[PDB]
Amino acid sequence: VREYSRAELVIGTLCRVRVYSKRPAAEVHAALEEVFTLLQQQEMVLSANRDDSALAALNAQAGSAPVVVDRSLYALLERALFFAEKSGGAFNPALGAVVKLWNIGFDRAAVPDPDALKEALTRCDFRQVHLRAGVSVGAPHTVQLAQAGMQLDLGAIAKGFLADKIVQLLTAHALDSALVDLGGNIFALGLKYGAQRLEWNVGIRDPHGTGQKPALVVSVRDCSVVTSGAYERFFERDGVRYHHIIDPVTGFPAHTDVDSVSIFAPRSTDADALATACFVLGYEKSCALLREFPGVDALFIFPDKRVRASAGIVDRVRVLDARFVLER
Ligand SMILES: Nc1ncnc2c1ncn2[C@@H]1O[C@H](COP(=O)(O)O)[C@@H](O)[C@H]1O
Ligand SMILES: [Mg+2]
Ligand SMILES: [Mg+2]
Repeated sequence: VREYSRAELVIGTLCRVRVYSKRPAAEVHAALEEVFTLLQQQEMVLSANRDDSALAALNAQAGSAPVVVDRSLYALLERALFFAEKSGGAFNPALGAVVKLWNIGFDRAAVPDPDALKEALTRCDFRQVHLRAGVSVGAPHTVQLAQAGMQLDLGAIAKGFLADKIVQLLTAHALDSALVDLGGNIFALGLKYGAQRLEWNVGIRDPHGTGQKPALVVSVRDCSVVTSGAYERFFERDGVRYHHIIDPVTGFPAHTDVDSVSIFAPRSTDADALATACFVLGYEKSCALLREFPGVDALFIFPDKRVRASAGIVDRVRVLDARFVLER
């Protein structure tokens, strides 16, 4: 058994993959080469903040004719629209008109204009994203953005999608033990080694920490762990903090009763979308939504440092920072 890792700056963040394998090292190296090539290629497909991505091209055709996309992107959009509908739009993959207004706020610390923001909100109806795919052999997959000026932003689901694609790639290379970490979006594949095989111990950060040390760790196998939070990306102006997760009803950063939500799911795509929806919805409505998805678990960290975890994971949680308390 040998342990490997590799990390690079790609898709706007640090992406790291750790593998344990008994295969020849040259086979592991080849798999990791392909992981990082995939991440480069997919940055060019999915990115909402590059002018030259496939998504940018799709957005440039809003209000016009349907656009041919590859089956991968079509599938991701289908899943995004599914979580949009299930979450009552709390997760909304067509929020680009609003996100881009706040985004420039980040760069130069300024809050969007009232009427400008109001206008942007009229161009975020995800029910106007029409996906069509014929049923005959080799029929193309198309996307049409019906509403003029609407803009897709898949920031709340793309890391999950890519983590799932990487797991599929690792498995294709006959690997079965890995920790995939895309800017904190984790997939724990199989079991690690201590030969003693053990669950991966996935850390969850103090929402207000310097990010160094985890506050809690959860032991998992074959599971994604994806966290959304109110302090991973924000700017401040005149004593007010404006974070990156938007409430689509208000067009402002969500005012919510949790500091972070972590979703545990067999598919990272699903964990990523649900984490964002749940953050926007807040605790009680999240619990209601999650009743719909029995195969997922959740861990909520509240502003008062209480932690609540669903029945499927609560016994797997260990508190490392004693300021936090796990309710049982
Ligand atoms: N309510 C929302 N639904 C979907 N995407 C959002 C929403 N608010 C912001 N976004 C975009 O998705 C990112 C949040 O994803 P996450 O960190 O996974 O919660 C933001 O940085 C925006 O790019
Ligand atoms: Mg998300
Ligand atoms: Mg995310």
